[PDB]
Order: sequence, then C-alpha cells, then structure tokens
Amino acid sequence: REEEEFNTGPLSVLTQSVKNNTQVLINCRNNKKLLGRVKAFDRHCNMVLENVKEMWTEVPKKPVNKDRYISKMFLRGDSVIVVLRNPLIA
Amino acid sequence: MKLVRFLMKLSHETVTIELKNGTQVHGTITGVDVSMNTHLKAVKMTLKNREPVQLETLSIRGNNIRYFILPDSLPLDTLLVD
Amino acid sequence: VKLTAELIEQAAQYTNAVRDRELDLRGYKIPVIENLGATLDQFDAIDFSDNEIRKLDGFPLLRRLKTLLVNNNRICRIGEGLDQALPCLTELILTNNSLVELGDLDPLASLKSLTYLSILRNPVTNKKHYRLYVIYKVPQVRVLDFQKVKLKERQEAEKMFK
Amino acid sequence: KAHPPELKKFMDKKLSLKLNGGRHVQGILRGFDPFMNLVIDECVEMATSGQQNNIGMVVIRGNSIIMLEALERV
Amino acid sequence: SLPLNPKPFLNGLTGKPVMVKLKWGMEYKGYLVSVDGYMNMQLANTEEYIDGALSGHLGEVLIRCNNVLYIRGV
Amino acid sequence: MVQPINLIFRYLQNRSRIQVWLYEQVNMRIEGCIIGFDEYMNLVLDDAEEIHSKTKSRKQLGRIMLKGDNITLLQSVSN
Amino acid sequence: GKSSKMLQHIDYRMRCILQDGRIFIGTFKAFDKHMNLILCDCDEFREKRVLGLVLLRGENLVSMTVEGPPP
Amino acid sequence: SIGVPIKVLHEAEGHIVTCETNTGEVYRGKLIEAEDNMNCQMSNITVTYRDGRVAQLEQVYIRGSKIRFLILPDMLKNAPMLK
RNA sequence: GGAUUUUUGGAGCAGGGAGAUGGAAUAGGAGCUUGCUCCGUCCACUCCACGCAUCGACCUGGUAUUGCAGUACCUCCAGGAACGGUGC
Repeated sequence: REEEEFNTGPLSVLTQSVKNNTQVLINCRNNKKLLGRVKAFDRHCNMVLENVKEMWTEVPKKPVNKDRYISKMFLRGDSVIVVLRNPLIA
Repeated sequence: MKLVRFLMKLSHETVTIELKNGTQVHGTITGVDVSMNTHLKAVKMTLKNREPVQLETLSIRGNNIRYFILPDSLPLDTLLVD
Repeated sequence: VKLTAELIEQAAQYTNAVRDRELDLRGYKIPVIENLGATLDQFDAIDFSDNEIRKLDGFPLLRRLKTLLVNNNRICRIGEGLDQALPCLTELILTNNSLVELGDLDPLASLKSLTYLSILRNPVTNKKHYRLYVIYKVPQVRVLDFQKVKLKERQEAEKMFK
Repeated sequence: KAHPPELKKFMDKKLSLKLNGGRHVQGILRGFDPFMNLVIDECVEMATSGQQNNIGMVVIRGNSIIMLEALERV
Repeated sequence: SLPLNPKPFLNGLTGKPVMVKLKWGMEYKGYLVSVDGYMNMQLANTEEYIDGALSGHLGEVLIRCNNVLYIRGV
Repeated sequence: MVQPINLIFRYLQNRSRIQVWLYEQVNMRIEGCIIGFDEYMNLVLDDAEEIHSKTKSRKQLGRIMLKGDNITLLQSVSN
Repeated sequence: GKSSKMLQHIDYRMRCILQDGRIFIGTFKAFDKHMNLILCDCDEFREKRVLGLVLLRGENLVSMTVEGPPP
Repeated sequence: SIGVPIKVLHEAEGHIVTCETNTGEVYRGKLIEAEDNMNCQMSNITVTYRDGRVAQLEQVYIRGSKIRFLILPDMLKNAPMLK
C-alpha cells in the first residue's frame, strides 16, 4: 500500500534519485536552489543529501548572485518548494 | 524509512541548524525527540545582521528549523541501517 | 560579613512590585560592594538597603542592572567607572547617605541612562543651589528627590555657572 | 476529540467577523461546524473606503477567522 | 452536469498537458504524470512561467500540495 | 442550523456562479461555477475566471481545481 | 527515550524568543505536547514590559535557553 | 488527553485576563468559556490591540488558531499548579 | 500520527516622484592615480500627496475630583506631534 504508492506516485521521482544516484535540484522558499544527489528520503519529504551546491542572489541591503557547496546536509520537507529532476549527472 | 530515528541517533555530534529567519545555531546535538526537539549544549547562534552569541544550552523546535548541516566525517551509510 | 559568592547564592531573589527581578541583600552589613559576578546579570534590581558601603564602586559589567537601592548607608563617594559597568542604570536611590559635597555628584554625570535620582536626607542637599547644580551637572535625570524637573529649573541651572 | 466550538449561544445573532488580510464582515450566523466554518446570511462586508457591500449568504472558513464579536446581547 | 469529485478528476487528468500555478506567482506547465492522494503532482517536460512570460524548461518537476495554489487543464 | 457542507452541496446542485477570495491575498480572487466538492473543500470550477481588483481585469482559465487551504471566503453572485 | 529534556528545565527561569523578534523571560512551570509554556512573572524585552503570568502558545516559539538560577 | 496549560487556562475561567492575538489584538475581560482548543469566549470584553484601537464590546470570541499568548493573573500559580 | 486551532510553515520581496541640493575620513568601476565626467546602494532638509485617516502610550499650560483597593487604560480643554500597529 505505502510502498506501491511511494514507487508509483510522485515519490518515485524521489526514488529514482536514490536508486540510480542521479542529481536533482531543490528550490526552497528562501530563493535558494540546491543541486545534489538525494541519499535519504521519507514520507514527509525529509531529504538528506550529499555533495550539494546551493546558489542564490543577495542584495547589499546593484545586487549580486552567489553560490556555495556543502559536503552533506539535511533539509526538511516543509521548506522544500520545488523539486526538479534532470539528467545533469551525465 | 523514518527520518526521526536517524536524527535521534546523531547525538554527541557538532552540527549546525539554519532556521527560517536566517539564524544559524552551531552546536553539539545532545537531545532529539520524536517531534525533532533539538536540545544542544554550548551552542553559538548568529541571527540576521547580528552578532554571534554563545549559550551554554539551547532548545530549538522542529518546525522552526529550515535546514541542517552535518560534518563530512559522519557515517551516514552506517546510521541509515535500522 | 563581606559580600561574597556564597552570600549572593544564598540570598533571596524574587519579583518586586514593578515586575522586575530583585534580589534582597538587606541585613548583611557589607562594608564594600564586591563579588557581584555570581549573579551573571540575571537581576534587574539590586536591594542593598541597610548596609555599611562607603563607596559605590567595584561593580562588574551588568547590562541588566537598572535599579540600585543604596538607602540607609554611608556612601560618601561615587566611582568614575559607573558608566562602563552599568550602561542601563536608570534608578539610583541614594537617600540617607554620607554625601556632603557636590563634587561627589560629578562621576554621576556619566550615567546617560539615569533618570530617577534620590539625594534626600543628605548634607549635600542642604548646601546652597544643590538642586540647580544637580540639574546642571546631570541633565539626563528627569526626577530628582521625587520631584519632576521643569523648564524653569533647567533654565535657572543653565543660566548660573555657565 | 474533535469537539465543536461553543456557538450555540451566538445562533441567529448579528455578529461581526474579522478575516485575514484585514477583512471585516457583519451578519447573522445560521449554523455551526466543527471546522470553525460559519454561514452568514445577508452578510455585509466593509470595503477599504468605508462603504458596506451586501454579499448575501457567505461561508467563512476557520483557517482565516481572526475574531468574532457579537453585536447583540446574548 | 453530474457532480464530479476532485479525485477522479485528478486521476483522469494524467497524461494531459495542464498548468499548475503556485501561491508565489510562478506556474509550471507540462504533462501530468503522477498524482497521489495527498494532492502531490509530478510532471514531465515542465516549463516555468513567471508574470506571463516563459522562463525555461526543467523536465520532471515535483510540486507538493502546500505550495501549489491552483491547476488548470489545457 | 444550516451546515456549511449542506450549503456547498446546495450551491453545487443549483450550479450558481460563486466568487472565492484567497487567503492573505485581497487583490486577486476567483469566480466560477462549483461542480463538485470533497472533504478537503476542493472546488472544481468550470469556466473559471481570475478577477484582479487592482488592475480591473478578468482572465479566464477554464476547468480549475482550487484547494480548500487557500479559499478564505466564498460568496454567491448573480452573474 | 527518557524524555528528560523538558523536565530538567522545570521551575527555572528561561528566556524564549518569539517569531516576531520578542523575548519573554519567565519561570517555566509546565508544558504539554503542543509546547505550551507557562511563564510566571515574565518580562518582555525587544524596552521592559510588565506582563506577569504569560501563557504563550507553542506555535509562536522559536528557541529557548536558560536565563539564570531558579528563585 | 488534557494538557496542564490547558487545565490552567480552563481553571482560570471567570477572572479578569487578556488574550493577545498573532495580529496584536488583545481581548481583555472575564473568560466565560475556555475550551481545550484555546477557544476564548468572553462577555463584556474590551479590545486593546497593538494597533491601539481600544473599544468595548458585549461579547467577543477569539479562536486558538490566531491566538499568540494569554496574560492571566497570578492567583492560580500557587496551588494546585505546584508540581 | 504532512488536509482548517499548535510540529513538515502562505511564505518571500520592495519602500512614491523631482530638484544646477550635500557627504563615502580608510572601501566602486570606466575615460588605465591625483582634478573632472557618467552610472545599478543611505541619511538631513525642501516641494508635490507634512504619504493619508484612526486609536493607544507621551509633553506643556489651565482645570475638576480628597476618594480604603486589588487593576487591559482612566477627568476635560488646546497646541505639538519623538513612538506603536491597522487599511489604501
């Protein structure tokens, strides 16, 4: 019931990220896009990823864009707004 | 399957937690509950456009935590086995 | 009976009538106010009434200290480093003290946040033009000896000794 | 669990409800709901300029309900 | 016509080019591939639209129910 | 006592045009004919139109599946 | 497991930070599953506001830390 | 099934208290009805908001969804609230 | 045990326009220092649309109440508006 819904619904789009070890992008509510490989997921979209690259844009408070890299991180499913899977690892 | 059992087994590790308001608290994770109640000891918190402050203890809720940051030497492959 | 860390840790601390955290240190007869670092600036008011303190100095940096009760004491001199140790000191009750000259009120001008000052029952208040000198030296104080400072008193303080 | 709100005394009474975004409506309640949904028959909403516009029978959900003040003595 | 529940309407909308607009103003247009019971959407060959102008193609896009505001079948 | 679910069922049976206001958004609302509903207040509007009160414009979309978490107030219109 | 994270700070003065930027320093007496804090004789800092016994909801709580020794 | 702050709020019904909402509205008065879901229904209530628009109403009802905090008197903080 | 009152968030972002107005001590680029010219970041004043209206706290003057209580807040008139939030 739960496994078939996870392997046949939208969560299968997450399950293709951890099985085939592909890179996907996650756009959050803080105007930040983190591209990385999804290592661990759950039913509440708790994404524990490794080797992530987060890019955004900031103002001095003209503005300018910036980016950074993290070895391993974990983000909750509440702040995850958009999740895009694209063949970028090849 | 359940991320709460993986987060509860990450005790005695120096991690960081970034909230939704831009405040980043870096400290040693000492207590994790089922509701992701992060109780840390000897933490350092830096808010948005403010000075970092060191506290002996801190208790952050699970709904207020936006992102987490773990060290690179964390055994994520061994801790994932239930 | 000097003020130590064990006397401050065994002293009672509660909420005052103005909903502020006050520690009752009365009845100790401390000759010098010291060893106040054990409170760790967790008290909003200090009740040091009925003591034998001679100089109001030797206090560490406490940003939460806003009220200081030094009534029924023998305070005759004020420290010059009062602003560097209490930047948020707004209430200072120095009634029935040993202040005789107005020159002891000269280190009290550094407290810019001080608004309520009590210098009643003192020989310095019996001198000529003591209230005008206290208004001229400390313009930030709004209430002096339970009396509101008016514009005419400020003009009289700014006219003389200009 | 799932206890309904105590809205039996405010039944068929003219009350003013406040909604999120700074919205104000006034009308007579015609029922209750466990999800804090209120049906206001012949409701009148206050605009930004101050004019009242009659919208008729409307349904207000509990997710945006701020405060309901009864204008009649119950 | 007949009153249709939203769950068979979401089950029958799979494979058709629709557009889901979020509360932030951005919309994703593409073919609906997966729709579960928790109102989650997963599309393929998605295109982003912001303020009436196209942004770019992303491919397979997953949108949750907490951020998606509306959906229109084109 | 009039239930809101019974009023929504009567509005779906009458097939009248209703306007739905969004939560924390007073500039833009929706308007259409509700065909069906569910337990999560999910409305299915046929030939729906988004009306912007600031720009005084109306953009039609068609069949729209509006969630119940965003609709704050719903009123019945004669148009 | 032990669930002694909230019981160790019982009957102690703690300062909780709100979501809007307010700070309530009060004596935590009891809690619940919804993190409802009851702060008896609490002060509001952002200026000092005399509040007293303030029962703040758990939805507006962000972080909490120890303030000082218990009275 | 009933919390200790919920029991303290239910035991404080009938006293002059106040409830500050998330938007800043402070409904003050006698707590006539206090349910388990922080539903505060008061009679002869007074509105003193963060906007400052102070008025007097016959009856007010504030739900627990937009309720930020509650200011209660210290008459029930001694017993049986001592645990 | 992610679908309205608590914990998988409806949050993010920007402060109206103009003027041969004024400043970046040590911190912009280009015309490849210094002097000058141009352009995507503030504060002070002036003008239009003191951004607008509201109530609360608050300061000056005049004025009324002499009253034994456990408190959102407490007389009224006029001027000024340093502060808070609400809707446009």
